[PDB]
Amino acid sequence: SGISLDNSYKMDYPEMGLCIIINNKNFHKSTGMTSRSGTDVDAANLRETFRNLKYEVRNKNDLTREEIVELMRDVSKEDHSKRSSFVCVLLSHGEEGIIFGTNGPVDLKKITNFFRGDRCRSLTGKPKLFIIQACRGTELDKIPVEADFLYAYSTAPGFYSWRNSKDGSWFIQSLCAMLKQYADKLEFMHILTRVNRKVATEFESFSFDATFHAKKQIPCIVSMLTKELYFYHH
Amino acid sequence: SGISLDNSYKMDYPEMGLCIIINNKNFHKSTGMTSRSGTDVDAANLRETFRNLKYEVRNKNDLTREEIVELMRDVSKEDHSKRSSFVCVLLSHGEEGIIFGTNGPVDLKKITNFFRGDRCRSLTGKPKLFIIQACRGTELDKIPVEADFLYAYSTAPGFYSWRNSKDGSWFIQSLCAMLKQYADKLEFMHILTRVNRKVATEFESFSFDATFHAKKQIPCIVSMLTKELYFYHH
Amino acid sequence: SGISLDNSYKMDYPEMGLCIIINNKNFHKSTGMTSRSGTDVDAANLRETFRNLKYEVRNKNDLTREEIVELMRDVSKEDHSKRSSFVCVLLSHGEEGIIFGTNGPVDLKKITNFFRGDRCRSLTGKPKLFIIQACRGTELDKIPVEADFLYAYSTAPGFYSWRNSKDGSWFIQSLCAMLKQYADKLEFMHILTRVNRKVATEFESFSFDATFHAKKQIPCIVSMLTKELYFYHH
Amino acid sequence: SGISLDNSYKMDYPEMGLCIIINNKNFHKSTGMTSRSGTDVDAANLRETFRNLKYEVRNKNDLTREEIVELMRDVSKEDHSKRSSFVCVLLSHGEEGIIFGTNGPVDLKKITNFFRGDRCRSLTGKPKLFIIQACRGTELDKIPVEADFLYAYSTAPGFYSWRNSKDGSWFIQSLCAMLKQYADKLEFMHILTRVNRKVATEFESFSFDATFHAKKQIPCIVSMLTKELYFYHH
Amino acid sequence: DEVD
Amino acid sequence: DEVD
Amino acid sequence: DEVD
Amino acid sequence: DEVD
Repeated sequence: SGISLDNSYKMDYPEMGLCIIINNKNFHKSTGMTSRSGTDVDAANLRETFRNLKYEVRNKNDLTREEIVELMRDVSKEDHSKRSSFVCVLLSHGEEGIIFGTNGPVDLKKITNFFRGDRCRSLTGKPKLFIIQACRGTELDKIPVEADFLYAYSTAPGFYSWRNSKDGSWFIQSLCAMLKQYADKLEFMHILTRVNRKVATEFESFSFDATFHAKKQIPCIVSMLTKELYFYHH
Repeated sequence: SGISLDNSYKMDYPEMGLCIIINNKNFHKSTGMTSRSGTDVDAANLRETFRNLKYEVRNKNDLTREEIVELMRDVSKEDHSKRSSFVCVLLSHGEEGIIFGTNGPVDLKKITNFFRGDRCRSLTGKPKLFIIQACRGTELDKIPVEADFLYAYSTAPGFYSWRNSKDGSWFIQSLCAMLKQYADKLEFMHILTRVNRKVATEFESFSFDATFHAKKQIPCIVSMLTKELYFYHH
Repeated sequence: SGISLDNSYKMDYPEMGLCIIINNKNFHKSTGMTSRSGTDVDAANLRETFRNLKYEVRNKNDLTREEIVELMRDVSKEDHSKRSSFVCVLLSHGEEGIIFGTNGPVDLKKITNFFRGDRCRSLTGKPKLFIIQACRGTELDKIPVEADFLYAYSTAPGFYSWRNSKDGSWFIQSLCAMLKQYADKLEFMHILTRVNRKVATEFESFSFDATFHAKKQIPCIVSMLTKELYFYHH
Repeated sequence: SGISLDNSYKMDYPEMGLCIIINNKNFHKSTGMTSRSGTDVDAANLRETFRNLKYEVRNKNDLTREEIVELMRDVSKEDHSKRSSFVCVLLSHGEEGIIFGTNGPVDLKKITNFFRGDRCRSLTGKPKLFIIQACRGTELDKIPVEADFLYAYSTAPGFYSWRNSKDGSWFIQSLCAMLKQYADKLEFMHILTRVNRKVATEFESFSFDATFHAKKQIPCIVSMLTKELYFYHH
Repeated sequence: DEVD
Repeated sequence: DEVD
Repeated sequence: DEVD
Repeated sequence: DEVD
């Protein structure tokens, strides 16, 4: 054959892969965590968006910390040989490096470690995308086993992340809109960059509380990918 | 005029901007930190690379924690009106969120905060790139004020970063090689993705100590950029 | 005079000192933090307890993060020359190293730094006690400027702290009971040790949620004191 | 019998218990950690001190992170039924919550968890003392499973800890001197309070480097004990 | 608008 | 019983 | 090879 | 004097 380049991930496997959406809206009273109004809008938006990208979407609602770990463990033990990639979307409360189950926190590392290059062989060398809509603090504005991971954080390290009770979270709203408009044209990093601009320029908080009023947000793309990622092929 | 798009940063200002390289090789004996053999190779490699990109390079060697803060403060107080961007390269020992001065640590946030959109107006809306060659742990393998920042980490969160005493650090070697080869062709994120692949596939540690032997590394691109970044223009 | 020993703090100054009680029960809706039912019982219990110890008690309710810092700053700028010690009680939500204002978190270090030996001279060499009823995580079960500080934590590092909506928090209930019974007999560390035993043996959570049910708690005494502390004298 | 009180730990078991001393002086070159000159003085001082307290001392030198965990695991699996308490002394480099093996770090929680009330039944209800001479940062100056633990930290949270190459560490020197002089007279917390005063008043660093010169230190007693602890009995 |  |  |  |  002619000259071959390996600058982009092979996305023409029989299946694009799984898109696991963990939508946590209602939390156990004992946790003292509020209901995440609008997250259902996000979950539905994501389901539709990734459905159009040909991902096998599995929407899960209100999972405990135990259920989250078990689900991720089970998913990581599946045969992903015929799958091009893996996507996991986490919609919940959170802190830096943490995502909340309905009854308590789960270390993000715990979840992501299941898919490490040496722990999930059928996904080795394939893009593993983790999209996280959760706060990361309280501020207001052979190959490496960690390789091939992409973390699309809704907000910068140490900052709160905003969610509108009616329209859904700023990040997810923007992500879905950009994926819908550019998934068949742009490389993923460029799509996430558009998401960054959309969130940073089109949103500002409105609150009766001066402390939380007129605040801005900037998402945070964390890439350990080794190749360009296009959702389309050939 | 015809249809205009604002998908990429305006890089045709009179000057590309400053490229501050903090090269810390020798540390005060009291810190107990080893000399970073090979870092001079990195500093020279970076100076040449960014020189070809038309950046105003300023190489600083062995700066104390006080000198680092003062330098960054002073640089952030300069008039960057005619500059397209800002680049700061940190070569030193480090921990997660920390970079070492010759006599002690400096919070990376401290350094980066000087360039926040509201603290350095002449750089507001312009790309602020921080390239960090330092360990991030001990594991082995209106616009938002935080917007327009790009953190090109040499290694993933919580991991050691590798440096060869003769050839320089794996990350810097790869970064410079990719910038030299693709700065006039590819968007920055795509260049950093090539850097990720180069580091992940072409390097493996060799150590007489089994604990540090045959280890791999994957860099970590952290983007809060709102537009595509091309070093070339028009 | 005869042989003199300096094993215990001089507690016979004209005044025992201030006892600042920050009682945060209701938080701004935007924080998403629950109302701390029962904390008023704690605040009243503490006021009475320290009143009997002859402390100048100042009860503050629902202070924002800004108000907390300002209060502590102002208090630290007072003339404590005629005061034997200083006590600050914090009743609120919290995380490891953090205490919540009604509108957001406050670094505990921020608060305590105001009273450092070099920042509050009228308190240098005198015992500075910080009693903290707040969670420290989500787990379930010349002289040094940092010298002369005592941190009476309600729970161990990384753990939740329990509060009963009717009787008040386990720690404060126990602390007040032990101070009432032993303040005129035992040295402070021994009193706090009794508090540890009382909390560890007399309390167990009852919850309809299995995750938070039948849990235990152990307080955490952190001492940087240089002398024994007796509330009584001569 | 007459009135009985349970305010102090039963220390009249056939054996006082084990005193495990992990003395790490030389570290693997790859770690980049300096040799801890003077630590042998500490190890010998501790061995003698605890020998006089009738503890079964086991001195271990230069243990890797793997060896430390294995040792602690094995020790925690021993039958401590006839032992009154347990003492573990860690002499090494460290960071907040971390102690270094000769080839890498070990989470202190990892080590201490082996002795939790539910994991080491023969030690349940007995005092478990962990004495730690290591830095905790870089600043310069049924019963709960976590119950019955005492952490005698050489320095406050976030601070460096000082060690003299000739006389040994400030903390260990002081601890041994106070144990020798007061172990047959005072309760343990009072002994540690004397240690705090000795370290805080009798030591000051002397360094050719202004950054590390004339610095002070204050140890940090962290108690989760539920009873008073006297090394002597009947 | 609410925070997560 | 509630946590803080 | 050395770590930073 | 040295730090640990």
